Amino acid sequence: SGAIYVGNYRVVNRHLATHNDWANLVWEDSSRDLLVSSTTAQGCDTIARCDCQTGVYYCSSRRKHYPVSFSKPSLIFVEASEYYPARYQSHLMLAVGHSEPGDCGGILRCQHGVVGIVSTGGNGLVGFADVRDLLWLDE
Ligand SMILES: C#C[C@H](NCCc1cocn1)c1nn(C)c2ccccc12
Ligand SMILES: [Zn+2]
Repeated sequence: SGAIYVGNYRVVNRHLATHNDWANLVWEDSSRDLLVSSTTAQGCDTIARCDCQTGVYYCSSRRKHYPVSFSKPSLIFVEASEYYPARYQSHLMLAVGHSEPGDCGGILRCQHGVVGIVSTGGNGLVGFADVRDLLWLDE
């Protein structure tokens, strides 16, 4: 579980969005596993605006923050889960690291701010949904 809170926006994994998020929907992309909903209070997370490939992610299944190298956002074939069939997930970055379903929403951060959230995993890899291209989160 987990979310990014920036301005009057809440960024969550689409497969973990609640009743309240869908009713106050701003934007959603199934292929990215992202959903943004409006909020009444202002958030304090800063979104990174960079092309960093090193950062630190939070892994709740280990209660630990791990430093990782990650690939640039791409279109990657992801195996079927209970939430989506087997498909090409877009704007996805991979790192060698531990992750379990319940780790989705864990933040990946660089020196410039929030890079993305845990969205996929398996075979000793963790996948993060990039949010650095969503420039409208800043305004
Ligand atoms: C099921 C599930 C989770 N993905 C749901 C979202 C999704 C499905 O396809 C593309 N995205 C998952 N996230 N992590 C970090 C895992 C690690 C190991 C095994 C599964 C997972
Ligand atoms: Zn950065």
